[PDB]
Amino acid sequence: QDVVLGLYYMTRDCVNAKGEGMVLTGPKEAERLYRSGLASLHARVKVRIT
Amino acid sequence: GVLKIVKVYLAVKRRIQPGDKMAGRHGNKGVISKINPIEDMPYDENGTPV
Amino acid sequence: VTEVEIDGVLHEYSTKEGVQEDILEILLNLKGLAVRVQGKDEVILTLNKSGIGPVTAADITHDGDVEIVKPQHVICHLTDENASISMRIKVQRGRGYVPASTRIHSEEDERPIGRLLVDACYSPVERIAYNVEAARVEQRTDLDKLVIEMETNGTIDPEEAIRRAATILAEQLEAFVDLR
Amino acid sequence: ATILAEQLEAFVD
Amino acid sequence: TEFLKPRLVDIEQVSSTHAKVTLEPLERGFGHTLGNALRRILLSSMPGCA
Amino acid sequence: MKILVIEDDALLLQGLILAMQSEGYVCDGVSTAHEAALSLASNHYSLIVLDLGLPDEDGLHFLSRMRREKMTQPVLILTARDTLEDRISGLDTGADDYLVKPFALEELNARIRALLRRHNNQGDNEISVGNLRLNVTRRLVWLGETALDLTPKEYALLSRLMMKAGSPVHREILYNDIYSGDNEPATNTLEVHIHNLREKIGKSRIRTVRGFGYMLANN
Amino acid sequence: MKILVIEDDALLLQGLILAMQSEGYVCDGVSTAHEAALSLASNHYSLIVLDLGLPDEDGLHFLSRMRREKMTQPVLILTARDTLEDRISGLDTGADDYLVKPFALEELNARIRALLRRHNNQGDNEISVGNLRLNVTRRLVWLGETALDLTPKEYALLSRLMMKAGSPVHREILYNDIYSGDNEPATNTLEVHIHNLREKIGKSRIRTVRGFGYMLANN
Amino acid sequence: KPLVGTGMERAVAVDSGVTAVAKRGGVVQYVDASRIVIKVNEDEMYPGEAGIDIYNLTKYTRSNQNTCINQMPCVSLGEPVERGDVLADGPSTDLGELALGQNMRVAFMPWNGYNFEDSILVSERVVQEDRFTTIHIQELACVSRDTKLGPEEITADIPNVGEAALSKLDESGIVYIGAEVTGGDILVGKVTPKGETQLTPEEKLLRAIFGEKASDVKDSSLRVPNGVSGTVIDVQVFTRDGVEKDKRA
Amino acid sequence: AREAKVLRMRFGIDMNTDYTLEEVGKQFDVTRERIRQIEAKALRKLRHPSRSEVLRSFLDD
Repeated sequence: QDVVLGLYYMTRDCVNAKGEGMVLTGPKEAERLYRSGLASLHARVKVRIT
Repeated sequence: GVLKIVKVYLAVKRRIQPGDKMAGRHGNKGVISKINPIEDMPYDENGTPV
Repeated sequence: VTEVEIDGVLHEYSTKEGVQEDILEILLNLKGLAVRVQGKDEVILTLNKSGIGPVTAADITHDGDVEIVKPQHVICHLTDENASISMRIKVQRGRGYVPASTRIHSEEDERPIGRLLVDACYSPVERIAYNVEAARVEQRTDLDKLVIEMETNGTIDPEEAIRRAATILAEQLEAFVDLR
Repeated sequence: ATILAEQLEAFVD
Repeated sequence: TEFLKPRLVDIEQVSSTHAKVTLEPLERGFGHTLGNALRRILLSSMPGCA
Repeated sequence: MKILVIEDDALLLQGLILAMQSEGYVCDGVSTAHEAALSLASNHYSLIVLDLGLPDEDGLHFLSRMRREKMTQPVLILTARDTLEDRISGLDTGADDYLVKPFALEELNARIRALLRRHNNQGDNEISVGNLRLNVTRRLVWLGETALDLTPKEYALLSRLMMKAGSPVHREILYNDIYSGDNEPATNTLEVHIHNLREKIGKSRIRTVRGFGYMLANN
Repeated sequence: MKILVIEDDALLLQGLILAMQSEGYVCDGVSTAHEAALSLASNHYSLIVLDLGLPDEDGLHFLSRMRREKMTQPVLILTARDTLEDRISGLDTGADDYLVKPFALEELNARIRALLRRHNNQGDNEISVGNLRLNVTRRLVWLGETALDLTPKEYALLSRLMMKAGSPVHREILYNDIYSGDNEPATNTLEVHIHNLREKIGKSRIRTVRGFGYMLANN
Repeated sequence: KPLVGTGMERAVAVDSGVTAVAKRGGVVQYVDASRIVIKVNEDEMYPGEAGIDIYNLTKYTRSNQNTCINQMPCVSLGEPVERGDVLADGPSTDLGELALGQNMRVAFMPWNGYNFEDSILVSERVVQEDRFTTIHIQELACVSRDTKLGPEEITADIPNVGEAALSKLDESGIVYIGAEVTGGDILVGKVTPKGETQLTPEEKLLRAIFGEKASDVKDSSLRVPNGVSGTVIDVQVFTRDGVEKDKRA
Repeated sequence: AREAKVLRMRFGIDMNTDYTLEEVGKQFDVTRERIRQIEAKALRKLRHPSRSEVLRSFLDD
């Protein structure tokens, strides 16, 4: 119940938020951007994934 | 068959710990899970914790 | 304050004649005693008062190097003209919160029946907040400034508190600087 | 660690 | 009053550039202080050429 | 505690008097063995201090005299004599502890405490019911004047009965106390032993609570 | 009078043991204070030469534990700690006499003699029971006015009986008192020793109390 | 007090009789931790009597549930009082209003899984301030009974126990008042007569080697139940009418 | 061997019954108190601390 609300809050999205449409080189700098406070947890973005 | 009786009266002083059930007036029970250090509580803008 | 000892009182669940509070309320009034011990590491104060009126912390017979920063902190109340309270308050120095049970479990020494055991909340800092405003420098406009608002019992000087905190942090970071 | 140490050195005394 | 100086126990080099550093024991509530202060500095202030 | 101070020097006399009085000991500081003997014959003393370099006769003579009338009290011999042969001489003469001049005060007060605690704390327990006394530590029974003579088994019974003065002792307790750890013959061994004891302490002193053993009457 | 000397250094131990055995006391030696406590538990000792340089825990706690365990035996300290405060501390802990190294053997023996006398012989140097007169310090026994040739063992037995005048002493107490812990025989010896003591003194003095040892008669 | 109540707390507190309500008006004459002497007004005073009401507050006393029924004066010396005014709080009242618990800063938010499924995450400033600390008085009883082997005795001398445990018992074998005891400590020394204990040949050899025959008296002393600490605050001794009272009685 | 055997038969450690002094005296064919002496010797040396330390501890349980 708490874990599912955490997953739902993190894997969601918004119209226009911090870091709207930048490209990231993978998941690791997605985490770096979120922690740095440069991009919001849920903001639409292009990321390369393998 | 009883010659004399001695009654001794201890007085324990019990403190909060993980497991002690607490509740409120609105039917919301709860079993205390962690005695969280003061510096880790979420704190307000004037540094007063919760 | 770590231990208290009142005359003719065996345990804290009792009372005294002429005293408006129970010995438990006296111990709770003593926990919040804000003293500053200059030189030593453990001192023993003495309080003696008789007569109608409030027994405040200004009535502790002061050692030379013991300062009570709030001398209006009402210890107790005496309601009888023949009443008298005499008590020997042990003040220690330490950090953190050490409950009495932890001590008595760590102490195998048998104290006399009559030495009441107060819980110890050593740490002087009560509340602390901070704001990161923007500083003014001739060219660097991206510099900040940190304003730390401390609220204390009056026993630690703010500058010395920050010096101790910076010292603790630097001592701890030595493991990472000189790594393995 | 060397960065934080240096900032705190300025105010450790 | 020298507090608790820890002992670096594990240097798990998983790769040539990825590591796990385990460091115990610290005074209660210092794991977060040190970990977060480091994490912040490493993320947002280390110098490099890019 | 009562102190007999014997020394020649006036200043030293004053010093010791002051010291022990401040420690809370009644002091009688004099110089001559004649006065000392008079005081001993008048007042009961606990500890007695003596110097061998005494003006009249000699310290050892006074000591030996005290030995003769059996003055078995601690004699802290405070002297100037230093020869080890002299020290042995003093000790076997009857001296208990030896402090040469000069000494430190606390040393002397410590020795004093030790000696006093030694000669005291020597009590003997006594269970006296009516006219029957039992010096338990001494295994010595006294019916009035004549010290009663009892067999091993009979003494044990009397012991238990007097310890529980007036309390009916269940016959099982005695029956086990007699045969401590051994089996018991199926005969009325306890009864006949009680018979013999009754005759010694005066017939009809131990009662017989039918079923529930025996009881030594307090009166 | 068996003396327990618990001193660590082996050479010193053997020297002290031979000293006592020459004096007349049989004595056993122990090094580890744990073994000291066990030996003191099983047997009955009379004097303790306590050494503070123990390899297990310093003697002073051993003193405190035994004194809480109600050890009335005198303790003579043989140690090197000459600090005045420490000497006093030992005395107050329960050290009856305090001997500082470098000591003298004859001095040690004299101190012990004094201690033994004050505790058991109630301070007196002469036991007077009828025509028997015993100088314990001089090791001399006088039947009437003549002197007697007494073997070590018989002397020990007679000493013990006379000190506890009138009161019967346990068989085991005697057996320990004449027989060092190490050399314990397999057959009837205490009885033969008492027989020869009674032959050299007269059958009247030493009365026999079956089960509980022997008794010197005062009346 | 509850910061938000329904106004019904005053009634539930005054009508339970857990507090001390004034019988008649007047001006407080003497307040103490254990009695309030109030001097009645002139008109409220019946003609023949002195006009002094004495309330003897009941200090720390066990409840049915092993909690603490304690009363605390809530007045001050020499201050007026009217009929019905609360003079002494009860176990769980505060100036006359019921107060079953305490109010504190709650924030509604999840915390790293420490509030999952009704769990509560409580700060440590709440434990330091001893604000949910409760006193639990407890009763322990030791009865001395007449057995077929003889009366049982309450005495200090207990076999197979050193002076360590007996340090807290007084001479008659009953703990001092004020003695801080912990689980396992002896509270009264009771020993029963014991009979022939059929031991095994090996115990026979053991007791015949070290020469140590066990006493004929077994110990049944009352001791603090395990896991419990506390402070002996009261000892009561009851004796028949016809049995000599021991020293502490 | 002899001490152990007589000691066992006397108290009964791991033995059928607890043969009394008379019985065990019969067993070794000695009609005297040699057995009593022997038992005294044995009991004596099992109090010697160096010989019995572990055993002494159970007593004061």
